[PDB]
Amino acid sequence: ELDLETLAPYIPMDGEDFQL
Amino acid sequence: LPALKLALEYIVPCMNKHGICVVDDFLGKETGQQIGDEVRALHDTGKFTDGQLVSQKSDSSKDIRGDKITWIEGKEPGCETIGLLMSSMDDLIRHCNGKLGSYKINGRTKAMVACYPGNGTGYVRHVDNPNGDGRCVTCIYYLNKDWDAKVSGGILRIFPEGKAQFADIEPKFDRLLFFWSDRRNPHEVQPAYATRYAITVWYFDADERARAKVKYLTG
Ligand SMILES: O=C(O)CNC(=O)C(=O)O
Ligand SMILES: [Fe+3]
Repeated sequence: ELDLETLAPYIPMDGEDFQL
Repeated sequence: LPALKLALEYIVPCMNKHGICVVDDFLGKETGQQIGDEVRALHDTGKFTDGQLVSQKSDSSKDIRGDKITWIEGKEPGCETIGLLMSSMDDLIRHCNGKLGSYKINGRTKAMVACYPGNGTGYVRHVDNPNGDGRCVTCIYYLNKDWDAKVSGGILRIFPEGKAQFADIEPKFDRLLFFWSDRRNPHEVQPAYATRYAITVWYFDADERARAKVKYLTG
């Protein structure tokens, strides 16, 4: 089966996450 | 409708039962138009670049998603109404706390402002969060005045796992959409033949997002 991460929309994976 | 009533009487049951929840006329036409101008301004001033993938392999990102995007924190000058949208989304999510599955939502992305520039651009079938990157809720605000999907396409079709029907979401003006980001909701953006704008924020589950950061920082 395909790696679905190769189709998934990019998000910054460190130090850009807004805390609610 | 207060956030409390929208959240508890609609978003929560809807998300827990269907995993896809639409709120029409979210901010009203006046705020909707202002957001649409801010987005046009970004577009016009060349802020958008090719939408990217979590894992880039041999094919171009453009083979997968035909949109161009920018990321907005909400405090940039000329983006304040997008910031109000983001706060309004945030407010809704905060009023859902502890009742959206067993998620504990502590944070989110910046806003992804995305434009499919017509021309048959779309997004192939995908899952927003297939491998546990922390995203638990996808939240999209549409701002396309005069959108006629039978002519301009651009339907978001979602295929909720185990359901007798798929969900066709027209990218209609002032429409807010929530759906679970994980593999329950594979979805696609069907080809668009006019300029289609949407603003996406993804909400993070605290525990899953912590594990994702751990895997990534030691990946
Ligand atoms: O814009 C839409 O309706 C849906 N967009 C996406 O699925 C995405 O960018 O991940
Ligand atoms: Fe998506």
